[PDB]
Amino acid sequence: LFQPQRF
Amino acid sequence: GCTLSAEDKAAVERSKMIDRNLREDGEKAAREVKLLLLGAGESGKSTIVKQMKKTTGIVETHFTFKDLHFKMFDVGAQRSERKKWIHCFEGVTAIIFCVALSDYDLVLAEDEEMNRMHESMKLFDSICNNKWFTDTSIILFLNKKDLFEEKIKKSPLTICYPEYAGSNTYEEAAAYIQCQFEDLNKRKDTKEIYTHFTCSTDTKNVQFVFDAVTDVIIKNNLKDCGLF
Amino acid sequence: VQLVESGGGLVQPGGSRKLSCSASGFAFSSFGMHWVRQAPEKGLEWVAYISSGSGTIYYADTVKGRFTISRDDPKNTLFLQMTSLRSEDTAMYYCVRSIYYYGSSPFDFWGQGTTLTVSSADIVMTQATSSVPVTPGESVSISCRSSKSLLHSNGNTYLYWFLQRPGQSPQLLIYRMSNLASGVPDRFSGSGSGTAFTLTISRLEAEDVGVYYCMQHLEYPLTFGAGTKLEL
Amino acid sequence: SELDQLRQEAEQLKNQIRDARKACADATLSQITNNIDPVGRIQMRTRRTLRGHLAKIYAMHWGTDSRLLVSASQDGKLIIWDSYTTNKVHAIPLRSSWVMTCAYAPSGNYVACGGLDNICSIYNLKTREGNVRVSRELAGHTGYLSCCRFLDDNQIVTSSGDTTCALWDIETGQQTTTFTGHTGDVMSLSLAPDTRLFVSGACDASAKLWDVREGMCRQTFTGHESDINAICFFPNGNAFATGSDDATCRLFDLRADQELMTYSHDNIICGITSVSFSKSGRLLLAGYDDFNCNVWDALKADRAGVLAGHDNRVSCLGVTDDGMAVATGSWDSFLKIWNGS
Amino acid sequence: ASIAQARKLVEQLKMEANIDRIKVSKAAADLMAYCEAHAKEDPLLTPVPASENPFRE
Amino acid sequence: LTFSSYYQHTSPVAAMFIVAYALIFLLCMVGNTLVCFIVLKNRHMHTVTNMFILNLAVSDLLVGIFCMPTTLVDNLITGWPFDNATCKMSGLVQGMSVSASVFTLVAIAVERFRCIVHPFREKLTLRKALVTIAVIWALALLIMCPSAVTLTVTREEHHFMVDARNRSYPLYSCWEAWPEKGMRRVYTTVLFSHIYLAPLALIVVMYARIARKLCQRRARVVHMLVMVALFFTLSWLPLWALLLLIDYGQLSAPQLHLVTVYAFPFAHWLAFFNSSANPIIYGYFNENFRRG
Repeated sequence: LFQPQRF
Repeated sequence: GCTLSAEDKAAVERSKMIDRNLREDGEKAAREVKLLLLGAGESGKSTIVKQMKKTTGIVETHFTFKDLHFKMFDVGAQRSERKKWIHCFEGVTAIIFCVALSDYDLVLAEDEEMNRMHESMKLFDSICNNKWFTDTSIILFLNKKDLFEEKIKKSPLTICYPEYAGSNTYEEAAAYIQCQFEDLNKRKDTKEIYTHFTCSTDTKNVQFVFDAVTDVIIKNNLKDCGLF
Repeated sequence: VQLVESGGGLVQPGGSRKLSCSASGFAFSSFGMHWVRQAPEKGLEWVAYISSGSGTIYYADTVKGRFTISRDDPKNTLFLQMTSLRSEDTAMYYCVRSIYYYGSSPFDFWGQGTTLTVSSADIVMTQATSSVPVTPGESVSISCRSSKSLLHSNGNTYLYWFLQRPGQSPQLLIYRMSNLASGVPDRFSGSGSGTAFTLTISRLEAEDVGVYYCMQHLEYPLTFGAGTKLEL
Repeated sequence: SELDQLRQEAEQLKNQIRDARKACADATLSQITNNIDPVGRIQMRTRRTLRGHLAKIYAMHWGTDSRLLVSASQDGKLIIWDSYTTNKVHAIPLRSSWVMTCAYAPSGNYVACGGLDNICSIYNLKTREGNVRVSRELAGHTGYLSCCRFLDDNQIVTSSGDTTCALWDIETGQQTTTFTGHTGDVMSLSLAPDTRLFVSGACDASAKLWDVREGMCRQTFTGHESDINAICFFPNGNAFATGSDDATCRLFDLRADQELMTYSHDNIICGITSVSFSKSGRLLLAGYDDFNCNVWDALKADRAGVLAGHDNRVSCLGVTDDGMAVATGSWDSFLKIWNGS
Repeated sequence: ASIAQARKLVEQLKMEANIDRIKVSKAAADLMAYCEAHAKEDPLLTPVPASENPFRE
Repeated sequence: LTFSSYYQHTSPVAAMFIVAYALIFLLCMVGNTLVCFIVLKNRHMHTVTNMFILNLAVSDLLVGIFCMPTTLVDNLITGWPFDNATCKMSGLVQGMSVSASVFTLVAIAVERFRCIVHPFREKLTLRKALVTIAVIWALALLIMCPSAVTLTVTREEHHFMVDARNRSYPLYSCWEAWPEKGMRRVYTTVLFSHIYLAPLALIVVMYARIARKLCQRRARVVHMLVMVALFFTLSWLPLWALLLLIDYGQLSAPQLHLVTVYAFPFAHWLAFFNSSANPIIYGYFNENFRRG
């Protein structure tokens, strides 16, 4: 899983 | 290219120097308080001018008070149409209105039931509700309080204020007439009236003006830039 | 209006001196102040220039670096320091006032000057005649020439006509080749279009004899002419 | 009884004047110029923006050379602009910062000023010292000066708030002539091209044409319902246009001795502050209180252009002598010089 | 007093009355003639080409 | 393939996502378009009080329509469906809008401080000020430029999303802005500096000075200034606290998934509340926009 998107 | 000769370049330099001088003079003028003095002729305006400090026109009195230069303009010597020049004072910091509390009984030379102080409140209403003074606070100077106190013992206040329903003591009479004077303001949201009774020492009634002008300049500073 | 100067004298070569001008009777701080020199029995030569407020400072090519111009506006004084004086610097130094705006008359007033004794470019102005004999009551014409057209794109010609009477400081006769300086008789008139310019003196009499100088004001390396001497 | 019969005589003469005017009135100007072609939409564009004033611009006058102009803006400053290059050739400090009028001498050597101080001040431009200085501070009016204009280097005519006008000799500093007859204070004044007769508008809603030399009111004109704020002469000199607070401009004729035309619109509700004619006399420009100016046809009364470049009341208006540019001054402390294309 | 103002005003009104007036049609014709004759010399009315425009940008 | 689908959870994530983000979006648009209406109808305040408000409004436009829907798209299933082209520009514009909004708030605070505490000092808010707003966006471009180009998506080879839509394709999301070990922490630290310590310190010191030189009704300015400072601090605390914690010390638990699916959209909601609260704080309470 990859949902770290900032800003 | 530059397409400018020596004389044109020097003229441009002269114009730039003139611009600098104008900017400095304008800054100095902005670091100053402007007041407009009004009221009836027999309202002690000369006395209050003396306390603060050849042609029958506008007279300018300048005085300093704790690093606040004051320029006060008395236009009471102008007998022409007021509505044709009052806009020239649209940008004044505050308006000082002087009303004599001892003229509630006295009547003008053209005595046609129009009391002197009735004309005074008509003038105050006209000044307060003027389109050019929507955002100009008014300092209401109530003069001759001691002589009004002396006069109120004999002459009742009901002659020119029939709707009075209070005692004939000076304190209650002054409070009631103060509220009546402030009643004529129809723009309470924008402007506010600072009412002060003239006293013996000039310190108190110049300090009142200083406090009022400080408060109003703070208010315009906080309202011009978008804050508040 | 009055311009007086001080600081001249004898100088050993390689020395230094500070000529000073003490303006009076006018608004000095609003005037751009020049410096002119005149070698003995020779023509004029612009030396330096400082603008009002000390904005732009200009120097002649032959004196650039050695000469430092400055002004004390509060005391209405103008100083010209010189360094490493050479034998070519022996000249009468005049101080000239000049304002610049639309319709102004720059170089209107010249000081009396002080005597100093030491033990490429553009617009070369040539006046072919040098000595003209004259008679009172007659009309005379003086001609001068320029290396490039003096008619700027704004419609103004920048040619000036000065007169130096014998033993007297120069005075402004005509500015911008056509306009008459205030305080002079109306018999003077100027002409010319781009290169050749004429001063027309009608009904000449005494007190008008002496040398006549032409000047340019387009490129700031201002160049005078040899000057024509009207002699009786 | 004597006052009653004098009033009867007065109203009889007024009725006789009205009858004479309606007798000489046969055809309207709009009818007479109905068949002429109308000018297209005037497309003035701002060419120069003179900045530097820090308060409401109250007066502006073009120089005779049509390059130099003088402006007063109630900040203690009298600024002379070179309009071609947008330069300031002079900045004259003012003793009284309540100026309401300005004038540029036709010879170009003197500049007039005046305001609520009841005093007309003359300033010398061409001086040996190089700085503008006061030459003659005229006094004697008992009302604010609303308009001052130059006849020559030694004579002016000043209109003041004491319901009178005065012709002053500069050298002596005395009112060499006084014109009286207006009930209300006068607010504007303009001279004929030959500087022989001059008209003056007042708050009396009447415009009186006076003679400079004889010294009495030659004619009087009515028709406005409010105070007259501005007046201007036709270039011919046989007619003049007045702008008033009733949101209307009116063109009066001298020889006809009556009103000629009325320039008004329903969309226009604010009064007029300044008026000015074009060089040919066909375009009449008027500054309004809605922060823009209107360009009417002097012959057709049809609006021909709008000058919307100001965000405050337009208080000044002047057209150069050669009819090249148009200067507009407003309370936003900015001058705008407009031209066509 | 008021009587002096009264006689002065009636004298002025009589001086107004003794003035001759031309026909309004003639006055309008003169105005039209001047306006048409001074055309093409009015840069405000007829725009001047940019070559002779001194205020061009 | 990695299987998986939009069902991060059945009821809660979908419910809160749709409802709450719809609310913040609608509030943002109504407030921002109302501010735009007032500023376009404005005729007496063409000064800073209009141009800086327009800049804040357009920054609101970007920090809305250019960040909220892409965040929804990224958080729906696993990441960006259409990628390898959009990721770079979308990420840089989101960073652009966030930094631009923060620096616009800082600049308007500086302008108020100068023009109030020093009223007769540099009154000019002229085309020089206009250049200042034209150049704050250039500064944002410069600060986010070093991490802009090197924002490659790489490839999640194990993530070939095929669950129910029959969408055989390589699914991937923007991997990292820096591959040289701790340089990711370095650029995160420089962003932390430029967004949350220099602006924070400047705002708090100038706001305290304004409060001191003001009254020790006229206390409303001090109260609202303190309130807006506290709100700006507390709304942007969750995001960068979360980034700091996730960068320094791994949780090492199923929480490492749970907090990412739950709090990160909640934190984004708190942060995006700035986009809707700035119009109500700045455009309504000034009482000069409310006049018309």
